[PDB]
Amino acid sequence: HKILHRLLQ
Amino acid sequence: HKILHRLLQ
Amino acid sequence: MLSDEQMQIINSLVEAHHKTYDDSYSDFVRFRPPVRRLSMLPHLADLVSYSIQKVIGFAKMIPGFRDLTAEDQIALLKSSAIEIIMLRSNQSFSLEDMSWSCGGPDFKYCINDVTKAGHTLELLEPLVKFQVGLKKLKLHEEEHVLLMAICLLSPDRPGVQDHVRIEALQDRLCDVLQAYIRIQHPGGRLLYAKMIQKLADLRSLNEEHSKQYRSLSFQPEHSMQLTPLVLEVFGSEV
Amino acid sequence: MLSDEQMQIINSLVEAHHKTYDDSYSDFVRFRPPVRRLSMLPHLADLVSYSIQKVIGFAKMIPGFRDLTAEDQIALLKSSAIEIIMLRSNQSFSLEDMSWSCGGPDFKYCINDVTKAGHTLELLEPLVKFQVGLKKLKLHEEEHVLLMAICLLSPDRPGVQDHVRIEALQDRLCDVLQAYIRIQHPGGRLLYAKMIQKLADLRSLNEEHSKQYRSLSFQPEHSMQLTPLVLEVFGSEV
Ligand SMILES: C=C1/C(=C\C=C(/CCCCCCC)c2cccc(CCCCCC(C)(C)O)c2)C[C@@H](O)C[C@@H]1O
Ligand SMILES: C=C1/C(=C\C=C(/CCCCCCC)c2cccc(CCCCCC(C)(C)O)c2)C[C@@H](O)C[C@@H]1O
Repeated sequence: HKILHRLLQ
Repeated sequence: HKILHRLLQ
Repeated sequence: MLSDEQMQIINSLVEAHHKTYDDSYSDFVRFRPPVRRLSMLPHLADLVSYSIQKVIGFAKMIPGFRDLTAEDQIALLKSSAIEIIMLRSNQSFSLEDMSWSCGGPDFKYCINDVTKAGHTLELLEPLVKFQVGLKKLKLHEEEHVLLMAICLLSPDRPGVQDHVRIEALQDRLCDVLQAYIRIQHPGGRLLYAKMIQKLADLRSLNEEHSKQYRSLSFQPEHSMQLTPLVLEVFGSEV
Repeated sequence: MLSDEQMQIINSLVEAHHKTYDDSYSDFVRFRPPVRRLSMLPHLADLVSYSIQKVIGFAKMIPGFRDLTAEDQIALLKSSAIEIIMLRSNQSFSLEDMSWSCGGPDFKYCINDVTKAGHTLELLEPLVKFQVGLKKLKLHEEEHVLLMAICLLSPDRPGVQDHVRIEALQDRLCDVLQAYIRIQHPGGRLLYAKMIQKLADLRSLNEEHSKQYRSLSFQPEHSMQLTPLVLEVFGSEV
């Protein structure tokens, strides 16, 4: 979940 | 390489 | 009458919604254009991808969500994503033409468009029925925002770990909604129940989408049209 | 003078190129629009993704490529992909404005556009220099098609297994090119060598792109803008 982690700061 | 396989028939 | 904490919770949610929903749909020109096999899939994928980002932005501001583990934030975001998208889309849904109107001739979306996007009437028929049901509730901006935040903090989702802290945040928001309708919504005597029942509908709608998505995602010629975010949000990775 | 087999090889390649390159760039309206941080990345990703599909279509028709293992076809496609894209793009490259002109105001691509797409002058300066060098060779449609097929069948790539059968197909195509320039290209006395040297340039260009792509792909906010095909073609999976 690389994208989801970045997006959640 | 799922996409590449499909595309190569 | 409503308390300061209950009021601050409404304010932040309403502000979060305002920051993450554009009523001009001006960003829609940036997506792969709609085309009228599966001609509407590129546009739908771009549209759904854009909306996931907006749901994350909104989520980050739901009081208490930022305090959960990254694991629980992802668990809740993944499982509720499509339901929030269905909820938020009601704002563009119109009873006059039974469509999501987001712009000119191009962004006026009827149910036949979603057929050309890899989904069937089995998902679309209850979706339109749910859209009409929800609109008819003539929700206040506060009720609509709260229902999205209630939906997002449902403990009963696959992957959730702290289903006692999530249930807590959800009950705190449920109390906010229940009090808002009593104190601030005339003729709202039945609304809260009607709203809670819309959450049950969303689980059926969510289920049908998941099946239809697995079918679409299993075909590389179709999954290649999706976006890395859509792929990650709706994918099975644990 | 050229033999029937050598002639049939040229015909199929020229026909394959014709089937996989549109001189009207009419499909460019289907991509995420160009915008002038990394505003040009969505369009570039859509453009590169579209071109990979076209390179696969062309490849499938290179005589002998279809007979290789799926593993070797993928190995060669992955490692040569960017070089074929660089080769094929020469057709839209213009000496008059030092740009790839693919349409109206929108699809006229200068080097500053690729800067707004996550790449640096370190890749772009030798690319433009290579583009001008290649154009100046005033290649025949047959030479350009053959050079792409030579590039694609290079045995010296990471992942290749049958580097004796690939070297064989490449030499057979090299003989076709060498004979074509002698028999059919007046003043081509030095061209073949000049063409072979463009393959060495492409390895440097390929190398620089790989580094710049790893930098872009390592940042989730940037990799989310790519397409599943781009991600898979340029990714490290074995
Ligand atoms: C996404 C939004 C809008 C409309 C939403 C809508 C209606 C969309 C109609 C437009 C269709 C274009 C082809 C919709 C909502 C939920 C489910 C569905 C159907 C399945 C979508 C999932 C796709 C996926 C992941 C590839 O399986 C459509 C439009 C605005 O209200 C903004 C809002 O965020
Ligand atoms: C792709 C094509 C065209 C232009 C190509 C070009 C010139 C493109 C100029 C347009 C730039 C738009 C932002 C180009 C070629 C090779 C490398 C590069 C730079 C790096 C691209 C890789 C991107 C990636 C995978 C995200 O790292 C550009 C345009 C036509 O000639 C068709 C042809 O297939």
